[PDB]
Amino acid sequence: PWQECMDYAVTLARQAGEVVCEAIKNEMNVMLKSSPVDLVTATDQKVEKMLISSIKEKYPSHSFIGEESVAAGEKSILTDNPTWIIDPIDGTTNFVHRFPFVAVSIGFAVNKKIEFGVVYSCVEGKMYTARKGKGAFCNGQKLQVSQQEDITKSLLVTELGSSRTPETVRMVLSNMEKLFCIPVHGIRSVGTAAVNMCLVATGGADAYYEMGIHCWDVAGAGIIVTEAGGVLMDVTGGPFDLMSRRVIAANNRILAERIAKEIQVIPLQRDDED
Amino acid sequence: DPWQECMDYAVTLARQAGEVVCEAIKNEMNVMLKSSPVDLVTATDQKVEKMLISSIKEKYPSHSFIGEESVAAGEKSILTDNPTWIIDPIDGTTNFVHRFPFVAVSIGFAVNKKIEFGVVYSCVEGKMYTARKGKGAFCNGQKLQVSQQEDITKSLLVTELGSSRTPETVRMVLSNMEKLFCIPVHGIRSVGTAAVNMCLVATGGADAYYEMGIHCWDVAGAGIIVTEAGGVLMDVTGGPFDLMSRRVIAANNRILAERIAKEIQVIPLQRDDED
Ligand SMILES: [Mn+2]
Ligand SMILES: [Mn+2]
Ligand SMILES: [Mn+2]
Ligand SMILES: [Mn+2]
Ligand SMILES: [Mn+2]
Ligand SMILES: [Mn+2]
Repeated sequence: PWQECMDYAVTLARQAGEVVCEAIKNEMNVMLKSSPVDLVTATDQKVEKMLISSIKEKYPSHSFIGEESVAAGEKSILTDNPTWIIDPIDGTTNFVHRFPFVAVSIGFAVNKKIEFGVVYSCVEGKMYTARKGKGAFCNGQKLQVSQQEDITKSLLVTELGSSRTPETVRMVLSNMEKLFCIPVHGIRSVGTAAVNMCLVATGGADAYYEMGIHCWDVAGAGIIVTEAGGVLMDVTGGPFDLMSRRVIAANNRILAERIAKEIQVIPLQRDDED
Repeated sequence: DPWQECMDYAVTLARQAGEVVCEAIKNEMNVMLKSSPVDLVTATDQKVEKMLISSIKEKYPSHSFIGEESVAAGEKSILTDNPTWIIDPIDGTTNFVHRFPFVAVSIGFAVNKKIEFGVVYSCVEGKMYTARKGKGAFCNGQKLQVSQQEDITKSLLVTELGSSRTPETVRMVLSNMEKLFCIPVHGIRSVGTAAVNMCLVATGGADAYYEMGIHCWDVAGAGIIVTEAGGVLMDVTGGPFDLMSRRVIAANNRILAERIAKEIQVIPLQRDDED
């Protein structure tokens, strides 16, 4: 199948993780992108170029969407062509702080649909993988989402986002308040969308939601959630859309829809538009 | 030290408790309620505490105890000058119930109302955090050191949302988070346990922790781990840390700690030494 590509992606993710693990122990030269909290290092850029060059060598006809390449001006247009969607370091803020949740994420799409995903949580050495119809795994353990259908007994994960616009922050915190006071059992944040979603795939959390993420944040981990038996959808309640900047990844449609009901949507530029 | 024997024993008990927790987290559970539908307890919380207290009692029968589930059973949380074991059998019960992979056993040891050593065992991770006053802080044998960051706008904070769901209180918690977030700081994280949050500050992986609503047993173990890693403990008023006050800032340094105190509005709470 696409098994050969996927096996290759796993090896590449592991080599990239090694690079990240070595770098996290050394001095940080922190650079800014769009804001004082939108960070990047040479390691983000070096890993992405290593991944893309390696994939290009083995699969010259394939396409790429990568976070830092987009920063370099490349487009985030998803065609039917086999496409590697890469976040070279998901959790750069974690990375520069040595907060031990840092992931390399690779999603592989054919006909605009994800066929496999790989998320390597580098510091804890957890390799999360899933291939469509083949199940989801972490380090040899098959994953299953939780069974919880009662929102008042749920544990959620989310992130506060990269915006510091007071209006936007107020909405993010207001959405959190509404969910919190349903009540739910709690809300957690480990600082990486990919790893948050993998935690839902393991059943250790019941659902994740976030507005403001990008296709590369969720392309790897989405299929890991669904192959664990979970569901993806938009915070609008509509179908999940890789390019829409919005995601609920949950154990089931009952929690997912209950969460969507509470979330006030924020306007966001799609990844596939100017 | 004469307390060194106590500490060695504490490390032994913590690992033992940790093994019990790690086994139970894979199994089905009876989840019970304490003060509210979101304030949870399991048979494991209670069993681990009973085991820890009885073990310590047999070996040091003149010592005092402050334990979370014992207080729930009616025992007094008053700290005297007597050697006192301050115990959270499972810090992270909601995590435990969900198999969210951050769960800690915490033991703090006070003499003359001052913590002499702390032990925090992060069960799922297999990370034993320890510190004896004057002797430094360690994680699995490796010496810990807090971060150097003095610029709040380049800091990473940890905190928790708390057990209250009272709208007014939640609004204050979130308002405090908003003020810090918009300074700005680089980010805020929550792994679901005060003890582990503080141990992350000890390692330098986070720059500071703050919370109002914790109890002495949440922070008794990890507090000295932070300070022996080079950090500071402080009240949210910027004043001296008060173990029984329900409030804490645990930071890499006083510059960040005072900056955080500046933004925080205090939430009214019953002290651990009040009825
Ligand atoms: Mn980035
Ligand atoms: Mn990234
Ligand atoms: Mn990312
Ligand atoms: Mn409790
Ligand atoms: Mn507890
Ligand atoms: Mn606790």
